[PDB]
Amino acid sequence: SYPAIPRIYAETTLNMLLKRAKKPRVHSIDEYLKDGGYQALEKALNMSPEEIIDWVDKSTLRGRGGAGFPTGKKWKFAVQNPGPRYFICNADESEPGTFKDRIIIERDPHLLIEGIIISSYAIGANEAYIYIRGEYPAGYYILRDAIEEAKKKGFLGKNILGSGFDLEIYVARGAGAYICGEETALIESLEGKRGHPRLKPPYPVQKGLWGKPTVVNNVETIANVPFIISMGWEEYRYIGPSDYAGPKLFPVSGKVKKPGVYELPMNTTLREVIFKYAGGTLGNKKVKAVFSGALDCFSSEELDIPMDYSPLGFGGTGTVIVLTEEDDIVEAALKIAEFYEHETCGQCTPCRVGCYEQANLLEKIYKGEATEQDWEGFDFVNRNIQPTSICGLGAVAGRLIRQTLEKFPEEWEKYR
Amino acid sequence: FEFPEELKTKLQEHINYFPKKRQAILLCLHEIQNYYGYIPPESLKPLADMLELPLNHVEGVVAFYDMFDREDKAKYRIRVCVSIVCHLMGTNKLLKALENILGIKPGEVTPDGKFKIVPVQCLGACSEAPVFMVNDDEYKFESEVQLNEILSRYT
Ligand SMILES: Cc1cc2nc3c(=O)[nH]c(=O)nc-3n(C[C@H](O)[C@H](O)[C@H](O)COP(=O)(O)O)c2cc1C
Ligand code: SF4
Ligand code: FES
Ligand SMILES: [Cl-]
Repeated sequence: SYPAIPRIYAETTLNMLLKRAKKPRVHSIDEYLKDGGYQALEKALNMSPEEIIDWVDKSTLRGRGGAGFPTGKKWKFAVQNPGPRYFICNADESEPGTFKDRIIIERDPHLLIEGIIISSYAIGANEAYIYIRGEYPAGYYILRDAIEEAKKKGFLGKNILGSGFDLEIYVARGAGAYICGEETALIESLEGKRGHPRLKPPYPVQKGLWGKPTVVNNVETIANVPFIISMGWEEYRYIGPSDYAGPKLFPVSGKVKKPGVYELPMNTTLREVIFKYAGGTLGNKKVKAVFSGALDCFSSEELDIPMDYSPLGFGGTGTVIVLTEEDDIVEAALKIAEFYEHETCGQCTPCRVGCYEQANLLEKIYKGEATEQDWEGFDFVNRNIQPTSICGLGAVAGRLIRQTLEKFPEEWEKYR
Repeated sequence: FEFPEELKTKLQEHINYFPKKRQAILLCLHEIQNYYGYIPPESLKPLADMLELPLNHVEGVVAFYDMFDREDKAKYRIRVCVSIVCHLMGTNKLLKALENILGIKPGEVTPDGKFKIVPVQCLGACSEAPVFMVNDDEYKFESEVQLNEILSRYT
């Protein structure tokens, strides 16, 4: 028995990452094995770790954690440095609108576990971690139970499948900070310290956990590894057809008729995600904006963009927060502002004060209590959160809000 | 201060779980809050010595992580998401209903110390907005009726 989980709707056109995760229940190792699970692990253990990195590199799999870094290339970087090496699965997923990772964790943990084992073997890591956010307690317990199932079947522990390879997966819990999703802050949290990002360079692939070469990969990125090895790198790049390979999970939320997680190829357009898959909008109202999590804002004139990592593509984590006619852009920008105010770790001054002033000035703007100075200050603050920032939060904390000021000036003008 | 056998055993399990003792801090602090309904300030010293860390290191951790509450004691923590999707889908309706049922606002604890409304950022269940947690349990808010029914499972 596990704690209560919300019944997140999940749908797929590819039947890969959501082959079992499309059903809202914990799939045991027996159900995973019945579907041909752990066959990729068996195949991978008969290959050299180098061959596996090459297949992952050749597959063209890119990180699913926002940054879109080629996974194969990242692994190649870590193996160029002596061991011991560490593999970390990033299950921190705390960006607003993002809920794609938990449905893999809670429904098909063995898909993730196998991916972790193959990836750890590929980089020579004998010690792996799953850093799961504290607000996913059920996911935590599900993963612990699934790790015990894997050991009992010989997929984890000592001399895995008679290959001689030893692996331990430790499940760590976060405790309420979005910043712990940032790969260096995550490592600090794992070392038992406050989730304060460290200045880069050094990079985790050379100096990570205990200053050792560490590979941090997102849950969804890891879930793609069993498919790459099972199908082969070739089959994997052919699925789309798009220049950005593999299945992709799209957490769709907001004023859509059917919010949920949609497994679609990245050639799918933003309009298709909303109208063809999510079932359009409530009352068939016009989509005014789409927030790519708390990162970007797309207007109704940008609906025909692809959901890939191309320069004109959707990008990010494929997070779709739909805003209709009835939704106030300033009120929305305030919720984004409030999110960065609450999540800045406070290490960098322009980020610490910038995120705070952006939210506080936006609240005054929204409440009709802002002076001409509060307006002029809001513009200044929004443009000056980035300076001296040592992590990605500071660089993007004003990005979405700047996009609304640029794409929806009529809406802001009402308040001015 | 003395930790009970039941909690000490669980704390020790966490400490021996990871390769290094200090890595178990968050899991130990989650377990302390689960037992007491808060992080008692007196419990920070025996925990510090259990991980082989300075007391100020542990204090810094409790203060940094949002889920750990060093001030208020509550048997059940109602974490109500105040982020964009839940706000757009009905955070204030859920907050109104909780106020009508419990007679408390966010950051307040019921006089009997049973429930505490905790405003939190995105719970990662945005398709099910408005979202709320009652300790480890997570639900979608539908109405005051549906809420009163859910909240009656907690005694
Ligand atoms: C503030 C911040 C929060 C982040 N949160 C997450 C997160 O919750 N999950 C995630 O996997 N990546 C997150 N990232 C990105 C990680 O730093 C990192 O790029 C990623 O885990 C690498 O895995 P990938 O190559 O598989 O995408 C975050 C980055 C920043 C700047
Ligand atoms: S940019 Fe912001 S979140 Fe990142 S380390 Fe600096 S203060 Fe912390
Ligand atoms: S916005 Fe509330 S659960 Fe994500
Ligand atoms: Cl389906």
